[PDB]
Amino acid sequence: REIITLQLGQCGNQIGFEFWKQLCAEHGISPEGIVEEFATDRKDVFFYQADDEHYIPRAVLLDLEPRVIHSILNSPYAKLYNPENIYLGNNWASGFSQGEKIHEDIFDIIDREADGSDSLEGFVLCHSIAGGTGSGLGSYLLERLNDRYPKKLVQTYSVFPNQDEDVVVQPYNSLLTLKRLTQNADCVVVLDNTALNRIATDRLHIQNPSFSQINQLVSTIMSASTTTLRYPGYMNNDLIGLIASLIPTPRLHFLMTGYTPLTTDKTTVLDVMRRLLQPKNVMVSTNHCYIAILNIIQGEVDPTQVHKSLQRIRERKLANFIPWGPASIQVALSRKSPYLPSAHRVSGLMMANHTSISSLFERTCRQYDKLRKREAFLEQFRKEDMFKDNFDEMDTSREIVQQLIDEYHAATRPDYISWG
Amino acid sequence: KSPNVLLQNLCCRILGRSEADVAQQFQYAVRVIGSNFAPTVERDEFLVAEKIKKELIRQRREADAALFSELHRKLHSQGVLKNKWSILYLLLSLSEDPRRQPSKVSS
Amino acid sequence: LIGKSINFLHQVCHDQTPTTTDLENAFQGKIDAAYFETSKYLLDVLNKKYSLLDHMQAMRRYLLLGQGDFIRHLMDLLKPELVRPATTLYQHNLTGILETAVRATNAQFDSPEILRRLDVRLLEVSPGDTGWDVFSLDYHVDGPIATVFTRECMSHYLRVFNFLWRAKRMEYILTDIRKGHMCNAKLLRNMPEFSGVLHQCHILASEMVHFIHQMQYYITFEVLECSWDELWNKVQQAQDLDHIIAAHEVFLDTIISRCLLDSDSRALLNQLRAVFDQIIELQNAQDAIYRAALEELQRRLQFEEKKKQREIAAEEEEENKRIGEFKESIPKMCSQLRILTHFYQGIVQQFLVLLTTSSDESLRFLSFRLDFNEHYKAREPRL
Repeated sequence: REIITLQLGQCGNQIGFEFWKQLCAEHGISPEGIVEEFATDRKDVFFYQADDEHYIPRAVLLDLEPRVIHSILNSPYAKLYNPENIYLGNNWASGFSQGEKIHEDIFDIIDREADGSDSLEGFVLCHSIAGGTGSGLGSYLLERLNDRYPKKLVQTYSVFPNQDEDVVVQPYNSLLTLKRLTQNADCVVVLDNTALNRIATDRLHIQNPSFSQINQLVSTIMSASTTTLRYPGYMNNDLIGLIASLIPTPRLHFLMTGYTPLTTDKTTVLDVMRRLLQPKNVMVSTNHCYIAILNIIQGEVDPTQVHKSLQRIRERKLANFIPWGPASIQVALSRKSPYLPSAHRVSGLMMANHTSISSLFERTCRQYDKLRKREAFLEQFRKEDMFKDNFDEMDTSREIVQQLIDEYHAATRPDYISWG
Repeated sequence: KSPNVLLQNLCCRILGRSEADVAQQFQYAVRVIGSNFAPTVERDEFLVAEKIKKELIRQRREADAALFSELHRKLHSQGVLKNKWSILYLLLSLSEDPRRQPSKVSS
Repeated sequence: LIGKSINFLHQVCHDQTPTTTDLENAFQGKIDAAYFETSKYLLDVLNKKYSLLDHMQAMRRYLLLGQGDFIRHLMDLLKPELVRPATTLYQHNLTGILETAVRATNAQFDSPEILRRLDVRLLEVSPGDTGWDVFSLDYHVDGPIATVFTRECMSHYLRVFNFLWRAKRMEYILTDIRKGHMCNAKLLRNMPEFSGVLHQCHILASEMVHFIHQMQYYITFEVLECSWDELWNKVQQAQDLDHIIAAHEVFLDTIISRCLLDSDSRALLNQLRAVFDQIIELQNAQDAIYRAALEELQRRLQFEEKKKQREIAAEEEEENKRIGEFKESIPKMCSQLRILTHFYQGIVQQFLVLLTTSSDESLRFLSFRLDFNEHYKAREPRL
């Protein structure tokens, strides 16, 4: 129905501003919020409807120590948005404590959009794990979110902070954030900073202005993930019906994303399907087996051959698969978006559940362990000491991620009738 | 025989009580059938068959909706019943929809 | 054939505008030229008065549910009256809902003509009828463009509508199941006694959301879109009116042949009804297990308040008995859930190998789409 997005932290506000600029480029609209005279699509998914039909984006402008927000302020896209969502440390505990003391006014802004909106479907978070500004604040707000509304949805977009390795408490901060992320979020879009770094170096010669370029990649990802909702199709025109298929159990809600374009500066489905199924076309990094795989294709394609395509990949047996109850490769087709320059129309997308991400979690689990065992990487912070005198939150997050990795490995087994 | 005793055979068939075990139920049957015994209304047998077919489409018993069409041909064909409208009106009024079950009954 | 054009043109299409062998064959020179003029004009003027093409485009989206947006909002308003009996409802109730959905969605940017023609009806009621048993929209056909919309063709489109309505409904009913499962596994997160039966109910639900969700895409790419392409190809070509209705005879026959209305495979729809009923059984069971869980939570809360009501003990002995009851109620919940699980498995096995016996290549395509893993269909135990 009506979906409100949320953005917090400087990096989260950056990717949100890039996303709304990217949809201003995508749709036939002006940077005033005014529709053009040659413009179709649905604008009730993320556009709060003003009374000039200023399609104001449903995102709440959350920050701490605003620096890039001043750059957001002086922009010709600051007249595209601003429903008055703007707001006045680099650690988890300080952001947590400062978040709890100002929680009432941000919840007032939340209630302002939410009662201001027609209906409600879900809250989609733009987040960076261990971002300093994002961490602590976002975890507290996620606790507030599900406690306030158990009838609503909460999806998160979260990056995995690994820039080839300085903040040395970043394992602990990430543990607290993913602990809240597993038990207090309904669907997780996990992004790998290293894999996107490798592709960004691959397509270009860049290593230093990396944020701007991966912002392009990720905004293509978020636009693609909601394109079937924004555009008149037939399935997954709602968030929840889109989310419900991939998740077999409410701790496995972690989403690997795939995308056939890498250097983006006739065609048919059977090519790009087997192209996409190879994991170097996947921009996220014993035996691992996919739990469920879903594909959506947008471009210049004949839809009548796709069953023969599907027939081939059934004869491929190209992914080994999970030995319990039935999953398939899950195909959808969407319209290519008008009102924008459309070169190389054909682009595919893979939303899939894979077990290999647990190994990435194990990397943080290893790192946290050695730093915890050195007695040398908390550095005696007053917020951390005053909020928690016994330091048991690390223990709670550790047993949670241990139970989760055990759930991963037991789902890998042919028996998941046993406990995880 | 006569319609008064013939209403009493009906009360012996439906009920598990006889004619002197109960005559008060038989007294309700004479309350309704009396002052309605004789035809005074328009009757057409074409429409009531066309409402059993429209009910069997809604039952998704679509093989029997076309099997009634060959059995309704036999109802006109033998023609020992004076009003062929009445018995079809009775079974149509006593209907229900125990939903979809397809599959011809082979007459 | 030309005298079936001009005479039709002058009376029912209402154009009084002008249209003007050893016998040396005078005929052939003039006849073809007259044809090349007249039939093209009969197929130009009639489209720009009451459009034949626009209303058949709207027929795919609004009646055969191709629109997506509008049907979602129309089903977010009309939900209670269809979970209710349709023996106690009538037409004007259903009509009142429609205006709100046409203003709220992007049907407000569409022309007034397609909304004016769009209306609801309720047909003759079954003596045990419910809102999901029969319901249809109408979008009535009128004018001289009902020479392409045959009376039988419209009488079959609502027969299509009911099956499509059922499947589209069950995709929101399963999603309420997933939503309740979520909502009450973030209310129950600290109790150990319910964790097993919870996880088994969720593992039971997720095979179903799957099975039905991938069946829905076969409907997208074969039953609606590939049958709309053949209509567009045979309306683009057409040189006379008789071809435009021949395409209309294909735009139904493809749909009804693949939505199980055909005679050879009615037995398959009779099995497809039971999985929807099993989804209903799953709703019952999940709401009951989370009701027992809400009752334990409220018991814990009244336990929490009795302590401060006593101190400022004598309430532990009452608590151990409630704990004992909740702990002994677990294996019966396990037994009911495992019966439902095996039941669903034993019918999915029969369904998937019945597509590899039935008539026509088309329905065999579905059996590949449902299971790529070979989880079923090769190994009948759940691998």
